[PDB]
Amino acid sequence: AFPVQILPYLYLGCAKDSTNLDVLGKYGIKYILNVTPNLPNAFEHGGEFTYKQIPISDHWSQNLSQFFPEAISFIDEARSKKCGVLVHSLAGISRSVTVTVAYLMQKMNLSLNDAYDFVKRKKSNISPNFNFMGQLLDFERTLGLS
Repeated sequence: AFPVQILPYLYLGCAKDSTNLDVLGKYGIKYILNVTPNLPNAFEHGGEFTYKQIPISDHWSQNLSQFFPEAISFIDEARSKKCGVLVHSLAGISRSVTVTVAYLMQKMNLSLNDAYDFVKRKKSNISPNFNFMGQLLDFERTLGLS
């Protein structure tokens, strides 16, 4: 139905959220972070939207943390001008959740544990793939939060 608001201007969702012009418009979302290699940037052209695509599949072979700096900077670009950004994947449970947790760790200076708890409480169905959680553990070390 509706993407979850994780922080002001920061929304977490699935592919159906990404292709719902009514809901995007309702919540002031004009930035879309498409964390898939294969879903279209549906509304990128000729309109008011700004897209970034992180071409990672929801799969144990994938290195999503290499893209954290690019993803996090794109989210902050939106949020800093009070424009909604939707971080989405196909299901809204793994890739998008991973990027959202990474964002919270860096931007709010949260441990992985505190960031994960925060998101899990707002969206009980989150199911980030085991390799992405391993990569979040590594990213926590690079931030100096462990």
